[PDB]
Amino acid sequence: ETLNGGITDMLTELANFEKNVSQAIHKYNAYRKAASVIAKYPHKIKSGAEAKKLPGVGTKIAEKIDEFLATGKLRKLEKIRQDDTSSSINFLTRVSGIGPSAARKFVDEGIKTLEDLRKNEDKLNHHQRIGLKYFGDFEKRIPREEMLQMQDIVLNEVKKVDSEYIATVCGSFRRGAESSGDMDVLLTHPSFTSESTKQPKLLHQVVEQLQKVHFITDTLSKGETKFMGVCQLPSKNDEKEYPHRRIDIRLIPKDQYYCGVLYFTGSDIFNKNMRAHALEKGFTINEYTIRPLGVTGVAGEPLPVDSEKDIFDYIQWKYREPKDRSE
DNA sequence: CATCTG
DNA sequence: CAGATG
Ligand code: NA
Ligand code: NA
Ligand SMILES: [Zn+2]
Ligand SMILES: [Zn+2]
Repeated sequence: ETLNGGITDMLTELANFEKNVSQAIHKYNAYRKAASVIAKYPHKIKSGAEAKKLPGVGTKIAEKIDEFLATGKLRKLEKIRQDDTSSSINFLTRVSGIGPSAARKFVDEGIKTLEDLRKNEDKLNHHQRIGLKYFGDFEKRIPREEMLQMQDIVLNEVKKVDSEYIATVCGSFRRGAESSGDMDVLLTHPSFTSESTKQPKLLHQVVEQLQKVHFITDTLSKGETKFMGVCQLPSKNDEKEYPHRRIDIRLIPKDQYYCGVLYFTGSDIFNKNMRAHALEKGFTINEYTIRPLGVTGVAGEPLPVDSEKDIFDYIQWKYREPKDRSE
């Protein structure tokens, strides 16, 4: 946690490069365990020979750790840090719609910058284009003050669209955070569940309003359940317009919300812990449900949930306000 | 994972 | 349909 940091950090460096730059999924994958293993490893790694001892770690890496130990830097890492071609990728990747795959391409096409983009605005895809258009805003964090404004508006129309809707903004925003990356809203309806066949409108329904009323400006992907879009708080008294922030609406079966709602809220770590103990009280929980573990090694069967309160209760645990849901 | 692209 | 992205 600070005892074999830089080493973990460079391994990570190496890992990401290989993956995104070249296609070293394996090497990449390697970098990763390695960085994962030294991560837990309780001692002061005073050598590669000592590293290697480790599992996942072998011959190549130790070369590296040693150099980093011996001297304060990695030549190959240093040599990587400069290469424009590497840098372009990691940079283009910065776009909403630009994965390393597309990154790699454009670069080999000369497109290496933001301007390049605009120029060759044709070679971008839709998503790809919006990400460009909102390149900056998209990189802008969302301060709670804005979040509640938004949250408010969302909730009022989901209400109008139909009174039976159960929307819920999760995330850290829910975890009580001061700034959130995007608005990730949970959606269900009574009339939507596990077995209940389809009902796309359940989603498209709302997607309109929000648009209808200018809340949503652009769609990034719109389907029956998931909607990946862009929204905007109506710039008040003209002199200040907000940014375009990312939003995501997902329609879920009423029969498996609070499991999801719970789930999505985080933090990962809270999850893990609740998930381990869950395992203790004789259960398992997942992104959709909670069920009874048969001794046979394992077993199914969905437990019914009317609230986060149902779930907690189950594994017999202190209901934790979402504020105190960090770790 | 669900969506879009080609 | 694989393959990409998020
Ligand atoms: Na990207
Ligand atoms: Na393949
Ligand atoms: Zn030690
Ligand atoms: Zn999100």
